[PDB]
Amino acid sequence: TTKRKPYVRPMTSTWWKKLPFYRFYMLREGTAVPAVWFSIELIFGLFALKNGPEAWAGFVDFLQNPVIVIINLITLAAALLHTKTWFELAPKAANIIVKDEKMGPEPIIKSLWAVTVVATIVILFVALYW
Amino acid sequence: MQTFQADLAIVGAGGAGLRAAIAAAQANPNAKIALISKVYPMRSHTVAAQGGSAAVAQDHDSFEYHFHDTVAGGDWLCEQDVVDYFVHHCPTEMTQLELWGCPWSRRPDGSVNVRRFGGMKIERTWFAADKTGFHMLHTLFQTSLQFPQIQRFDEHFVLDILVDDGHVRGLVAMNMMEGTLVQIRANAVVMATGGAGRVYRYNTNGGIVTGDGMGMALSHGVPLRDMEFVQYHPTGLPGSGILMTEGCRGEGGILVNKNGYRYLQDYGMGPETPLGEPKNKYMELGPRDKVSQAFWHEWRKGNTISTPRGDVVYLDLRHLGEKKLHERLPFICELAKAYVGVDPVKEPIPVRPTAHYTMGGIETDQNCETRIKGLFAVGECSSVGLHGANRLGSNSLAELVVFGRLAGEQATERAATAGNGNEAAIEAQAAGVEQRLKDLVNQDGGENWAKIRDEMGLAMEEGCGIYRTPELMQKTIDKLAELQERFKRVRITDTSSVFNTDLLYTIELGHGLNVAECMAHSAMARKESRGAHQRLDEGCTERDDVNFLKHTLAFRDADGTTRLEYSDVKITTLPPA
Amino acid sequence: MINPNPKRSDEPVFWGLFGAGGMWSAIIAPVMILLVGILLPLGLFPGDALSYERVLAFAQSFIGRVFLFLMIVLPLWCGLHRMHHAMHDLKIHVPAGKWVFYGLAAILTVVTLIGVVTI
Amino acid sequence: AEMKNLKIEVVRYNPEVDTAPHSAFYEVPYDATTSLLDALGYIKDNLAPDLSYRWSCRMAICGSCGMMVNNVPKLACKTFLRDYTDGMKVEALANFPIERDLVVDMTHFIESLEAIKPYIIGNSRTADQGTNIQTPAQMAKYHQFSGCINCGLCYAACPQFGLNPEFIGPAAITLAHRYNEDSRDHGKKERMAQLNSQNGVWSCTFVGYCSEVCPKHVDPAAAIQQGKVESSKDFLIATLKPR
Ligand code: SF4
Ligand code: F3S
Ligand code: FES
Repeated sequence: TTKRKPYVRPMTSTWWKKLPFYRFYMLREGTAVPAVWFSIELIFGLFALKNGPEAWAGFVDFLQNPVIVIINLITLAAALLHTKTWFELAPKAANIIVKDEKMGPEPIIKSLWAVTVVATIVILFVALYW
Repeated sequence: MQTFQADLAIVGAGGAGLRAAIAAAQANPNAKIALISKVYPMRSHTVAAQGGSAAVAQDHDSFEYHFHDTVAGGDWLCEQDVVDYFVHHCPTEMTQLELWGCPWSRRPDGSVNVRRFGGMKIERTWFAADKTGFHMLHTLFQTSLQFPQIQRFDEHFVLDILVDDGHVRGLVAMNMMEGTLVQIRANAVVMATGGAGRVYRYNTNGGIVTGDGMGMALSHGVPLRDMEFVQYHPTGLPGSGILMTEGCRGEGGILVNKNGYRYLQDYGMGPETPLGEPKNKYMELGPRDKVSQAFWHEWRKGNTISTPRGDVVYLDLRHLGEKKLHERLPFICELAKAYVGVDPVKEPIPVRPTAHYTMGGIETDQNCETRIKGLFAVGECSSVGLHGANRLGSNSLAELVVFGRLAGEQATERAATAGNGNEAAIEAQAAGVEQRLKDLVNQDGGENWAKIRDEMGLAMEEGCGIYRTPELMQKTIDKLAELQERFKRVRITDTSSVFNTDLLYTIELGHGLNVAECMAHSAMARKESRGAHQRLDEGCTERDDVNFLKHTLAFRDADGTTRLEYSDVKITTLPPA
Repeated sequence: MINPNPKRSDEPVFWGLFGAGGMWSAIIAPVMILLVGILLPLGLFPGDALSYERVLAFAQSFIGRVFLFLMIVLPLWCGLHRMHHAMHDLKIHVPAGKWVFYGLAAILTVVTLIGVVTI
Repeated sequence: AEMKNLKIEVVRYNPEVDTAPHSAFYEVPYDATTSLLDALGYIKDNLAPDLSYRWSCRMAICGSCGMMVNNVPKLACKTFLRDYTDGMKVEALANFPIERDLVVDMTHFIESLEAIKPYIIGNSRTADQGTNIQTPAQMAKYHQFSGCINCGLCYAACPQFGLNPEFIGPAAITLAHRYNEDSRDHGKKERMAQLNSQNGVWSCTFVGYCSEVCPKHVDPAAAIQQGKVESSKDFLIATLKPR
């Protein structure tokens, strides 16, 4: 026989709960739940703004509801988190070389952000000003 | 005893025996090669090398230049025909490594760069960053994978080789994990177990370096030669003895006393140099033992700086300012701040000289064959005689690769002629490998091996180090003699059968306990001084080629003694000068 | 041991989508939450630039038609892919998951593509 | 002076004897230079000859002494008692199966390290010919991915592996990527088939914890993404492939 007894550990569901880096990992990922629900709100929006103005006003009513409004800010928070985190990872799949060294993330992260900054406005000027 | 047949059997898998596998593996495609080692091949010491492998490569260089460098370097104690051959194969063999795709560092044109090392004029050191030995070993270890002809026996500590009627017939080993012994039968064995330095208190050698191979060799009447030249590295972190590479000195390092006076300007190493101009052969890139000697000289002067780590000098680098470093000097930095708390810009890294390489080894002829037909040794565990009395920086990895393929071949070949030995005797000899090991396990007696280990190592360090004196070597023999007796009285706690390192450790301590005895008499007998062995007793303080131009041969005998024999040094175009 | 020949997963599809997904839901989604989620019903928007009348204009007009598709869709794929996995990452056995989610992820791409083509 | 005392908890586990790992407490003398390896030594040396564990180089280069310290993967090699005054629990490197004490069976690791053919494929040239040429530039492409010391710590940080043991793991893909990205290689086909499988790169949710613990700053996770971008380019060409 062998005189060995290779002991194998349990890998629970509480796994992610242990390290504060896994906790945060799971988070970035929950970031999707709200990100979908908002896609559902948008849809309702699309179908109400079609059932005719009577309805689209009741859509907006639902958007007036306090509850819906905590929930919706929280949606914004997710999003903002996703946007932050996501930008720091994409870079890590581009393997570019400048001068004669292999470049880092510091720079793309910067533009991915500029582009957000600009769109954010060029879009808010469109829906709000013109 | 579970047995296995095999065309050839390679003990050890760092540099050399790794390259030996590869070689044999292609000299003959249908061969069944067994690569044994006590650790996965990749953690072999050869990883920790930094400087590089020597290999004649510049256009203004020349094999005569590299040949003559090597002889004088070692002080004529090298066997010239072996050296000749060595020089002429290093460039093929480094290329081939670059062919298997080892990452040598390069020149803007896509060709191979060289570095200054080991005190030669015309540079020839090939290097993969500051991490050369890791790139080599890792590069050989993956390359070998593409050959099923090599079946690795990993984590298998090797106990004894098999011998009969002048010939090798196999080996015995323990599967570490399983706790059992197979016996591998082959008719050639390349011994490439690597280094003997851990038998010292302070040194750079990893844990595995304990003399295994050289031991087994002694027990079969085979001698260890040039066993008393032990080589010491100038810059060792205190305590660990971790290597600080010559590289940093070569990039602008300083070495200074409590007054930070740059002190190697008066041990015949001076004309000082500008911070910027570091110059070959002078002050801080001055001559090897010289620098080490000045430590002792400046130690004996009350001039070294006392730490709990031990006395020290300081090498200064703080005066290079980043960019200089991180391009060419990164690990050293991480090393500093880790192992001693010193960030290479705001304070100075304490370094004392420390024990490093085994110029000595198992006697071999020019093909790596021992006096026992079918048994070869290659690598630092061996004594082909390239190094004579003092290794030259960068020549050592060069060796592995260069003579490990010739060992690879010759082995192969020998293995294709052996004819069969007496299949009865041999079995009965592996038979005794078991009985013997067992008489160790039950030992009742109670010595912590551990004290023996600290005690030997220290003994070694005090009476067989840089500056040597009779009275003291004599101590070291007497110590060892004693340790030796006492080992027969140490009982081994773990009777457990799975990865029981309590035992393996002991077995290895016993071996160095024999290499040791075997370097102290070698030394106390060498009444002269050469390359790395320097006595002060009156009369033997100069190099003597009248009566000291020979290799020392030490032989453990069966009755337990260490006995000497002197064979001559082979000359060809460079007579003692 | 390590199966000589392995089956080429098909994941570089959901992943590929998901890429587009995440990047869009990352430049453009925070701003729109702001509008539709807060600004719109908190009345904090100048004159009548966000009222049935105006919104419908945009919605109804092509580049605002292409627009709401992508703004609905990608964020769907992206997040659905993530909760797929996010399921396993939590050791939860979902019967036929691949079809459920990317299933649902299609149905809803359809519903939307509908709304958008009708008006 | 007079030297401090830390109280270490090391997890012992014997097959021959115990039925499950279990704790144990050792008291170790120490100063500002004392490493985990160092203590591990002091222990076996004078209060527990029976402890066995892996180590060699002593300077965080060889890659044997990895383990867990307070749930974090590390090299005994390079862990100092000074950073653990409020307490220290040492288990066997997670996500691998304990064989004995602080040594764990690492065969999956190797088997994988092997599987992806980590050697130059199809490059004809031979020595007499000279080295190939490769510019400080080309080198750069795969350079960092070559500093892996087969230590196994990334494998003990990636849950995706501890949820799915058939996954070839960070290092493995990295190593592969390195040969893949090396200008002088010609065995990319030879290597993709693994990579493109489910226990290939697509078993990665990009947690990133592996790149976070690498003692030789290799950033395995940058390697795997690149993998993905390449797997994916491969899947497309093969969708235009059936031929
Ligand atoms: S990638 Fe890093 S952490 Fe992983 S095995 Fe290699 S050296 Fe260790
Ligand atoms: S932590 Fe694991 S999930 Fe991928 S990013 Fe590293 S292999
Ligand atoms: S003992 Fe070598 S990695 Fe620490």
